[PDB]
Amino acid sequence: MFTINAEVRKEQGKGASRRLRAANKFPAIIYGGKEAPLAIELDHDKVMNMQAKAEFYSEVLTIVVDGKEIKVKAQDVQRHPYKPKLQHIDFVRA
Amino acid sequence: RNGRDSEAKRLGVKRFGGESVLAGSIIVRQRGTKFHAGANVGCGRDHTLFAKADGKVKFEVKGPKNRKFISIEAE
Amino acid sequence: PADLRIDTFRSSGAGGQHVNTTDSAIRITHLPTGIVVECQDERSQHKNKAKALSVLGARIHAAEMAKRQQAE
Amino acid sequence: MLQPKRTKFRKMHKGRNRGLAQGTDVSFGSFGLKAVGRGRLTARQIEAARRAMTRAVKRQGKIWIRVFPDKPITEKPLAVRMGKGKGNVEYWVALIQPGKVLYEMDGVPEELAREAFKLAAAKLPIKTTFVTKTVM
RNA sequence: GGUUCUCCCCGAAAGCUAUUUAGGUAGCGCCUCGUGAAUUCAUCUCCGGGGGUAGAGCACUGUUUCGGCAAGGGGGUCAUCCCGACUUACCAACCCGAUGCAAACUGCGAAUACCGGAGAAUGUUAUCACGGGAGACACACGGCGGGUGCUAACGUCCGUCGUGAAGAGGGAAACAACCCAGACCGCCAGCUAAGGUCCCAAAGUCAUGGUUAAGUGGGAAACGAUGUGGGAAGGCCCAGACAGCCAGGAUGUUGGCUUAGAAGCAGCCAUCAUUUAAAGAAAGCGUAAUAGCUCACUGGUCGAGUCGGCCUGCGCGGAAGA
RNA sequence: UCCUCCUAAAGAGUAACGGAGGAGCACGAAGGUUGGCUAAUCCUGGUCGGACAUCAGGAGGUUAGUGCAAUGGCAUAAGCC
RNA sequence: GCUCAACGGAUAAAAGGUACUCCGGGGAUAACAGGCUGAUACCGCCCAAGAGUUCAUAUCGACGGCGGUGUUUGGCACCUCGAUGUCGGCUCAUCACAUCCUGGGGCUGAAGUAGGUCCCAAGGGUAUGGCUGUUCGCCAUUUAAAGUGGUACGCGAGCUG
RNA sequence: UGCCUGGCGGCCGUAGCGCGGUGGUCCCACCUGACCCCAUGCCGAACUCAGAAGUGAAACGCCGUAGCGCCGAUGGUAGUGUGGGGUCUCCCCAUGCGAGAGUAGGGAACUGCCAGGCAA
Repeated sequence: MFTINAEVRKEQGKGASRRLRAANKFPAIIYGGKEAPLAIELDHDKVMNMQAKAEFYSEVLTIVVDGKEIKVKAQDVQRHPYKPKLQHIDFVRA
Repeated sequence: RNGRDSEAKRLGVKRFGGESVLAGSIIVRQRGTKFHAGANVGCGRDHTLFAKADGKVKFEVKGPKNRKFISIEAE
Repeated sequence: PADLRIDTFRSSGAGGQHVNTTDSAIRITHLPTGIVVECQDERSQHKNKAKALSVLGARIHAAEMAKRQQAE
Repeated sequence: MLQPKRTKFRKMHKGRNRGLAQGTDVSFGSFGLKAVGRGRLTARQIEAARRAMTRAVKRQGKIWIRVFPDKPITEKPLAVRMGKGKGNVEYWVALIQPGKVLYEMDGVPEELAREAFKLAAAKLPIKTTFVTKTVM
């Protein structure tokens, strides 16, 4: 049931990124070493209400971008300092 | 009790990269030896790297221990 | 310092305009014992309060020792 | 009172307090108190806070104090004119940037630990909160 | 202290250095006038450069928390000659793994600033040198970086810029120093900046969707709460919940305090076992203690949404002067 | 008065009765040159010898040394003979 | 040949008192008073170990925290040095409310009387003496109570000294 | 030219340590001898000379191994120039510049000029 619907980021940069986080959309990345690194924007609430389970940091996740059923694993995640929110997740493409 | 201090003695670089200097112009008033003499420059007693000839000043980072050299590209 | 009735007033003595309008004299009254210590030496109240606490120290400490000494 | 034994220099500059924190994740126990606000924990405040947590659990648990003062804050003596040199060292403080984990325990039930930090939090100046161990 | 007629042009500084010097004066920076000179000089784009600050980090200088390993140190059991026999509810360096902190720490390192070179546009040579004439060397506040001070002061001391000084005009009721903006003169003409458009007072009782009940807006915090709106998620749930209303809520067990005592009840232990639609050897009151009365939990009943957290907009109390 | 660091905002400069330390000399070799060489601190073994002389080996890597304070520098040694 | 170290060195050569004072100047620079601030002072508030036989919150409240007032001592020198006369008493006042009495309520470790504490309340009232220059305070004796403060720590073109 | 070896460099940890294996006809190292040219603050250990019967252990060079060191994106975050705003002891917005640390991963070098050996 770990299917995340997300899109492709078109505007990168600190300005662009912070503007997104203030609209319940946080940026994430996908790198696996055998493809081009893909800049992905996910929905905040769904992922926040998903990471609470242990299965999120170990299992093979299925991020859906443009129809593609890519199988990734969550490697690193940068949390917000004090507010219980997220800022960036490092999805290692496995 | 404190308040004693010495009048600063104007250290640092005097002619930066790309400068065209004449023979004898002081390039760096180095206290230690942070910059080592490369080509066409001499190291004075105050470790003052001065232009032994004239031309164009060019910095380098060669040497087996990564130490900055100051050599002059002859015109 | 929770039962120490501390008062302050215009110090009585020589000086000038300063001494007429300066609460530079302190009195420490200790409620459990009922001992009084007046002091007006320095200009600053705090320098004066320093001497005040010092003398009151001696007082209660020494009286309690004398009490035990006499009782023994 | 958690004072640095044998410091390098007696007195040091005031200095500003900006940016965010570093010790963000619960890294020793299972429950931690992270400070949200910004400010400065004086030495005796930590000691006071430590006693509060200890009696909350009565005996058990392992309390880890994450922060340590190390910065001397001086004070000028009462009724003294400006200048004349810097004041004497009085009490030690710890700059707490927003998002810094202060204390963290382990070996107690979650609910009982929730009781523990509220006693401590009242005895600290800056606004705090409660955070659990992140799997990461 | 005072220094008397008019217009036109340009226009400072309150800084450094030294001074029996600190309210004075001299040199230089800044001002003016004159002469003479090079795309000299300024902005931007590109290129060549060095830096070690903000940040970050802990190999170093120091500092610090916990865990593992662990010489030596402490109390003891002994040959109370020892050699070094045996333990230990202990402390603990060097090491190894993990987390922090620094103006006088740096294996890293920006943005700007600064120096040079090249190339366009623009600027009544704005630059430099020489000579005539000065004034000034008490600065003030605001923004940003800082020492000091209590991260107090319309405080003080520097750096950098802005305005005031030496600048009126409009706004912030009034208000040098804040915002907007540089008055050559006249005009009963027009468009705008800041800030405003119910009325004093010029201009929308304008249009659209929401929020607040307190005159908030129109002074302030820790902390407190079924104030109220929005969002996401979770628990239980017409195999009938939540709240009321009917019963039980006990048996071994005054369970072993130090058998005088805390009988589910102070500093005492452990969290037993039956009956089951159900009941904790427990949440309070009361007794030396009991007695006594409740709640958890559990059945019938009426019968539908209810409960507690989390993210946040706007409020309320916390709030007492002459 | 003079010197070093910091405050000092990464060129230079920059104040306070701001935070920390020094100097008013030394040397005929401690200068010049040529040639040569290398530390500290621990461990193991070893006569008196011991935590701590000298000897041999090892780990170590400039934590040393620099006539004197601090910073920068130094094995091409500026350190040692 | 110079600790000419007050180190750009006035002389080769020099210490103090002035309340007997005098002159030129300064609010550039102090003391009284005002302003900014609130370290200190005073008052309120949060948490709760614990005391209170039992019981944290009748009443107190450790280790700690956040505030309010501008009454104390101070900080800073912004106004005045071609003058702003200051202590205390006397006389006369006036306001604020953190209330001393009187009035109305809560709780109580409130039987009753008499009290502890908190809330609302500023209409009125709120001593006489001995001592000291006294403010303050102690003491005597009252009273329903002998309030705490602002007002140039009210008030000298009204007084006293 | 191909493979080894020696010298002198460029560049300077992706080029350095550790573990295991391997090379002697040449080359190199250890070695044999030492009265004399020389040398030991004692000693042919080191330096130097006259040689080379022996060995490839050590040393050196090469090959493999990633266990350390090192290198290192993309994205995000810290900071910040300039212009605005606020609950303005601090942060946010527009906009340009944009790290450190960490993650994927890279990686046990490359190469120049001469002189010999051995083949081609």
